[PDB]
Amino acid sequence: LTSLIEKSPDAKILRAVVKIVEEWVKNNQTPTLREKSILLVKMMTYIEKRFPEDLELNAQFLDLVNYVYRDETLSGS
Amino acid sequence: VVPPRSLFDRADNPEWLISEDWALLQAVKQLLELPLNLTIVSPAHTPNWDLVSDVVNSCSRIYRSSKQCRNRYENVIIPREELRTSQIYAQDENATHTQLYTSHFDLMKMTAGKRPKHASVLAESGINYDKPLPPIQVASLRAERIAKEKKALA
Repeated sequence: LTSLIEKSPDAKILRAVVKIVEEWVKNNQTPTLREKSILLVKMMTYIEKRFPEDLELNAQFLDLVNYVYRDETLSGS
Repeated sequence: VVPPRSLFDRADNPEWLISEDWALLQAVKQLLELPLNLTIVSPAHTPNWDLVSDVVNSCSRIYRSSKQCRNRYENVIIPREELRTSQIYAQDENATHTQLYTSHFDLMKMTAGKRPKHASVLAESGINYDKPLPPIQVASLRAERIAKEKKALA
């Protein structure tokens, strides 16, 4: 997933990865906080830099970040 | 003053003179308001070594880069403060910097201390140098020459 976020050129793949990560975050059946953090940091670094023009992908990622900051469990983490 | 909580809070080729080290330490302490170990007190007040380099270079004997200032602070002043730089500055009594300027003045003083045939061409032209023509006659000659040139052209 990290290599898809970093190197994969297809924006549909990035949208699918962001959907997978959003479903994981909004839910042992889910990844640990460290894996979510790694994926979110990679997305934060590469999605905006590699796809500035994709407004829908950036909107989806920013909606996920917004949910994370609104969430009480992850607040202060 | 306590800063409000945010959503992101986790709940050298020339030798350095004592005046340069003192300026470096005082810049870091007074301006950045950082502690000895540069631990961040307020998230917005991140260390700015460009400002410190500007402060040091106001009295330095040579241009000190921001990287050089950071390296000097971390590698000398932190271990020295952990005689202190203030004590060395007070004991020097500006002697070293005065002797530096004396040496520069001596080098500048050393540098400061280390610091006929003319008638032939007239006769070829036809000019009697010893019998000046008044400007009226020379103007008349010019007019005659111009008239002859115009006649030749026509």
